[PDB]
Amino acid sequence: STGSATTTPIDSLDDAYITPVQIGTPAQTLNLDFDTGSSDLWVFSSETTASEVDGQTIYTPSKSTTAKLLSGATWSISYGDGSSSSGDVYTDTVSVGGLTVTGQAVESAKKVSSSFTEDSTIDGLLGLAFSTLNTVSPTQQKTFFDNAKASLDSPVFTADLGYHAPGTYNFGFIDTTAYTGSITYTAVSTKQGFWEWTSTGYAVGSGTFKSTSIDGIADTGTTLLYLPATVVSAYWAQVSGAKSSSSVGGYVFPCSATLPSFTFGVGSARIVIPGDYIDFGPISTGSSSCFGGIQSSAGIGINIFGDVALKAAFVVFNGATTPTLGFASK
Repeated sequence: STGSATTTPIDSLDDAYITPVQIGTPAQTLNLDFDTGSSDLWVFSSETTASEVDGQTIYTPSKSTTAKLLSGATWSISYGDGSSSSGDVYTDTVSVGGLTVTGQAVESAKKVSSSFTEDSTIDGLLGLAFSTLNTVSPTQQKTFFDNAKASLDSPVFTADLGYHAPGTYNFGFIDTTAYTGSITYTAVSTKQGFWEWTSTGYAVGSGTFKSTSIDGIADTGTTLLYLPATVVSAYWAQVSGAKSSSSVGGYVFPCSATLPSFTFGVGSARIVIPGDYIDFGPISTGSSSCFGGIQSSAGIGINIFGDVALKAAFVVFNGATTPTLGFASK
């Protein structure tokens, strides 16, 4: 089997991407944030505290003939941005792009933090990291990908995120029309439950490539590119008037600037992030200070190749017995 679904930016900055997902029978379509940095499939639901719902589409298990309570199971998750959610668990039929899993754990939110409530466009998350991070207790549950894997034509999914445009998530096949050149594969460590890999270095603009190992995760659920402070300082030093602002919470730059590109290494291959991908626009409406898309990871504990980096590539998440990541230009 295969699946193919279009993923759409939630706003003009590409802050996140939503993908329609069918849950239950008859189908209830919710728009979920596919997150390669977490492992829970959770939704706004008929159980979510009413004051915490503001425009999201909800899953109502009582209207699904295939829903079953997963008795006794609860979940609770906290993300890197400080957001959180928790609840109980149903199993139900879930389809993405024509690929169906029966018996998928659908984590029904009873509580969500303010950042979720305030984002009316995101109806929940679909985690695609390794199932070792799934938070369901007392019986940990599998991701949609892990449940689909054995049925897929190839045990892979691909992320092809757009810059200010829709893109695609494919399951079970690699669309050889979707990228240019060849795919460079690199090793993955699953020790922390993430798609963790080591970049071979970086360049700023037309500068020389610096060979240096940068361990980090491929995380579709993170907007920006978070890298070591040395690398980030080297990038923003090439932008007149850029500075790190403790008041704003990262590097800002004059909105009048033209940003240089950023290149990262994948083995001997190179992915180039155009400068415009690094512009996240005014820090507040009408400001002439703009927020940078490359930020320090110093306060995180891990480097994160988020959407700024991933949308410059066609990315293969190879879930074979020995997982690997692949990157191609596009």
